[PDB]
Amino acid sequence: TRPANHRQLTFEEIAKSAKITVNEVELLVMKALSVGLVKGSIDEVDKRVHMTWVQPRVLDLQQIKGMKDRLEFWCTDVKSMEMLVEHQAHDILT
Amino acid sequence: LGLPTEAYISVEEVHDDGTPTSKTFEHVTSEIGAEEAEEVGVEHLLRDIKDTTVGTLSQRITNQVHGLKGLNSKLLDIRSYLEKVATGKLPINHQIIYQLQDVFNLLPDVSLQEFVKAFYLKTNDQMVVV
Amino acid sequence: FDYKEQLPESAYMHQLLGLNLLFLLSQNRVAEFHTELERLPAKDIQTNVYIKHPVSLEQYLMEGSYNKVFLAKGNIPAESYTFFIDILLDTIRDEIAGCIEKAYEKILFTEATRILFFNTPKKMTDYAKKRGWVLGPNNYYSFASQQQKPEDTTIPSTELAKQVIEYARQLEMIV
Repeated sequence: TRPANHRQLTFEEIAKSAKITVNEVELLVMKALSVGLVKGSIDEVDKRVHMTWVQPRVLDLQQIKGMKDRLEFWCTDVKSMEMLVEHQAHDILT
Repeated sequence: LGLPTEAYISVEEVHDDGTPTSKTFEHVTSEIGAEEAEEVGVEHLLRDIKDTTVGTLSQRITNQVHGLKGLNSKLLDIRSYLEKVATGKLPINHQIIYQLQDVFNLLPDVSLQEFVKAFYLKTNDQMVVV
Repeated sequence: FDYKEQLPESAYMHQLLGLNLLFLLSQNRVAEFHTELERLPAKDIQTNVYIKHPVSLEQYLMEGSYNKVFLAKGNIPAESYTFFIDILLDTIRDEIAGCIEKAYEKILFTEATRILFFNTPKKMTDYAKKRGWVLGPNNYYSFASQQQKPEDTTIPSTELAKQVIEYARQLEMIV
């Protein structure tokens, strides 16, 4: 459910969500990483667990609609930059 | 754009995750290689539009533009497929679709402070040489 | 100026001249003030009082001597001065407000009272609605939203890409 930009997770949200102590989230994310569903890293001074993903999941109609909207935004950005590049580099293009 | 050949192999399995079975044509990647005699034959056959293999700035820039065009085309095709799936005109695969989700997760997330500093450092390192 | 060599110079012009200079102080047109000062002869810059007063006021304003301006307000020889002196008071208060914006980041009302030469807190509520300075949790006006730290997180990229494109063009032009 993270917005894919602030992928870092704080300790308190994990403790309040899984209703577990703040000393157990560390071992829990360690176990999840060890199994092969997470490829992040663990910090302690700030205790923010860095997050990267290699374990996908099942989608849904609303999720598919939202994610195809995101893909449409991505393709629009790609097209805009391609147009800018061809316009600016018209003479050099050949 | 390219790749006028698509290689397909018949596979037969229970589809693992409990779905009705069918023939299906699993895709296998393809590429265009050449034998030395065929290589000299084709190079002499063109002899009028073959670009310089050294590249130079104009052809590198056109290669970059071609890459942007190809990426836009691929994203457009993927978006059309996703629209077909969402509208119900195509059934949700429920699998491989999450490999496209893996595409979505693999975004580098630029504007990160460390990445920005490293990017500026290398840009200046190239700019001084330029 | 055209007929200086033929017509005399009654004191009145100096008065008006000084007013003119002080006029620019009322309008913050300091550059025009210095040009007009250059127009006048060097002797009259420091000899004539009508020219001396705006020169001294601008010099005090140029070294941050706002207190010197406030105390020298009473050294004017005419009410024609007095009007532009009042306008200069508003202009100098605005200048002090701008300096406060650019220099500091948090400002206290009580010491700002001495800073801006306001004898009534409602005369500062005037700026609190005119300038609309945001009041903090502990009556501390915050200007950290003025300086800020932008452009250090997002790579321009597009502009740099256009610059690199121009480099390639200038390298590949036949000319």
